[PDB]
Amino acid sequence: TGYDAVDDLLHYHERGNGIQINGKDSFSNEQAGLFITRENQTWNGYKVFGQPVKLTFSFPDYKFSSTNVAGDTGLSKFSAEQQQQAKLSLQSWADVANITFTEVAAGQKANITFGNYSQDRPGHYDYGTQAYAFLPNTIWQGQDLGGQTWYNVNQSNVKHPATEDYGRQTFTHEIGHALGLSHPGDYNAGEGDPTYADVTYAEDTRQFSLMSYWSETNTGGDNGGHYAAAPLLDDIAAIQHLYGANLSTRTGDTVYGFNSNTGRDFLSTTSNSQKVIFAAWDAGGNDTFDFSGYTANQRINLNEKSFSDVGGLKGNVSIAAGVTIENAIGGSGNDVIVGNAANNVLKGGAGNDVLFGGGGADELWGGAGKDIFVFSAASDSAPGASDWIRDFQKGIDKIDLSFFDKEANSSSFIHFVDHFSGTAGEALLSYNASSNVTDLSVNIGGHAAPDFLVKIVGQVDVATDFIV
Ligand SMILES: [Ca+2]
Ligand SMILES: [Ca+2]
Ligand SMILES: [Ca+2]
Ligand SMILES: [Ca+2]
Ligand SMILES: [Ca+2]
Ligand SMILES: [Ca+2]
Ligand SMILES: [Ca+2]
Ligand SMILES: [Zn+2]
Repeated sequence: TGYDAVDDLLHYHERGNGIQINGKDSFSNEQAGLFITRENQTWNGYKVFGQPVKLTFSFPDYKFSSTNVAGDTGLSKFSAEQQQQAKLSLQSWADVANITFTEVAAGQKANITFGNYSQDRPGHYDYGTQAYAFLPNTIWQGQDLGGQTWYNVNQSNVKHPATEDYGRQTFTHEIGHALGLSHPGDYNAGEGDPTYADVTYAEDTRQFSLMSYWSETNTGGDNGGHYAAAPLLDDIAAIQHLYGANLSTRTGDTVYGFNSNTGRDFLSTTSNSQKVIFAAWDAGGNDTFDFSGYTANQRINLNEKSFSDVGGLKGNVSIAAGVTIENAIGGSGNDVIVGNAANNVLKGGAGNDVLFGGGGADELWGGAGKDIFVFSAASDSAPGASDWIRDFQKGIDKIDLSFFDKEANSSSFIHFVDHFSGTAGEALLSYNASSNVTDLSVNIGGHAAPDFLVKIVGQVDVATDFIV
C-alpha cells in the first residue's frame, strides 16, 4: 500500500535511543555533534561554546625550499582555482554557523591559512598523503599552529578541486579541523590500519559527516561515486554547537535543487546528470525542494533531520535540526513524498507517486500517472484546515485509508454510509457536479461531527478509488 511506502520512509535511518547498527551504538544528530567536537577547542577559547566568531584567512606565498611545522617542503601558494574553491568551502561553513571570514593580504597574519606541499623531504616527492590541519589553540614552541591547513598538490584532486569533487570536499574537511572539529572517532592511519569497524558510533560515515573517511555505503547510503562539497547533517550540529546557528541564512522563500535561487553550487542542479548531495540549513521563509528534473524514482521526506533519496542516489539529501521546508516537487519517476506538520504543497509530477501530507492544510497534486494519496490521522485533514487534492482522476488515482482498519484490526471500522449517525468509522462522499468538488468526510473519533474532511477537485468513484 501507499501507507507501507510512507511508513518505510518515516523510519529510514532511525538513530539514537538505544539503537545498535552494524554492531555499533547509534548516536543521535545531537550526540554526534558533541562527539565530533570532543576536543572542546574553539577560536573563542577552550570550552567556550555558542559564541560568534570573526576570522581572517589568506593564501600565503610560500617558498618552495621552505619546510613547514610538519616537516614537509616543496611548498607553494594556492592557485587561482584552488583559492576560488577554498572560498566556496569557507562560505559553506559561514552559511550554517555564526562565523565571519575576511581575507587578508598574503603578508598579513591570518587565523586560517592554505598552502600546498609536495615533498616529505628535500628532493623527494610525496604521492602518499592528502592533507592535514591544526585545531585552534594548538601550541608548539609558544606558537599557535591552529588554523594552518596543508594540502598535497601532487594529488590531482587537490590541484583541481573545481573538477574533482574529492578535492573540494577535502578543503571543507580541513577547514572543519581549523574551526575545531575532529574526525568522528579516534583512529590513526599511516602508523595504524583503521577501518569502519573501528568507529565509536554507527553514523561515522560520509553520509552523516564529511569529517569522516568511511564510505556512506557503510550505513546504506550511495552517493554514486560523488563527494559532498559542504557540511553534512552531523557537521552542522557540530559547528553550530561551537559558534551558534546562523539565523540570517536564506530567510526568504528558497528553492533547492532545480530552478534554485540559493546561489550555491552544492544546492543547485540544472540537469538530470548533475547530482545533488547536501544537508539543508535554512533560517526562514516558504521553501521548496524542487527535484522535478530527475528521472529516477525518488523518496522525499520534508521532516527535519530526515533523509531523502534524490536523483538516483540514496540518502543523499537531508534537512538540519530546526529547519522547516514547506514544499516538494517530484520528478518523472515513481516517488514517495512525505510532508511535515506545516502546510505543504506536494507535487508528484509524472509517474506513479505516493503522497502523504501529514498535519496542517496541505495541497496535493498527483500529476500524471496513477497516484495514491495517503492519510493516517484525523488531524491530517481536520475540518477548518482541510487538505485539498487538486487533480484527482477517478478510476486512476487512489485514496489510501488503509491505516485505520489495520490499526483497528477490523474490516468494518472504516465503511461508507449515505448519511451519518455518530458511529465511529463512518465515511461519506459528497459530490458537487456544479463545482467539480467531492467532499470526503470521515468520523474517525466517533463524535457528533466528522473530525476528518478532505476536499477533492474531481469526481471520486467509491467502487474503485479507495484502499481500505
Ligand atoms: Ca528560506
Ligand atoms: Ca521554511
Ligand atoms: Ca513522480
Ligand atoms: Ca504522478
Ligand atoms: Ca503537512
Ligand atoms: Ca494522477
Ligand atoms: Ca494535512
Ligand atoms: Zn581530517
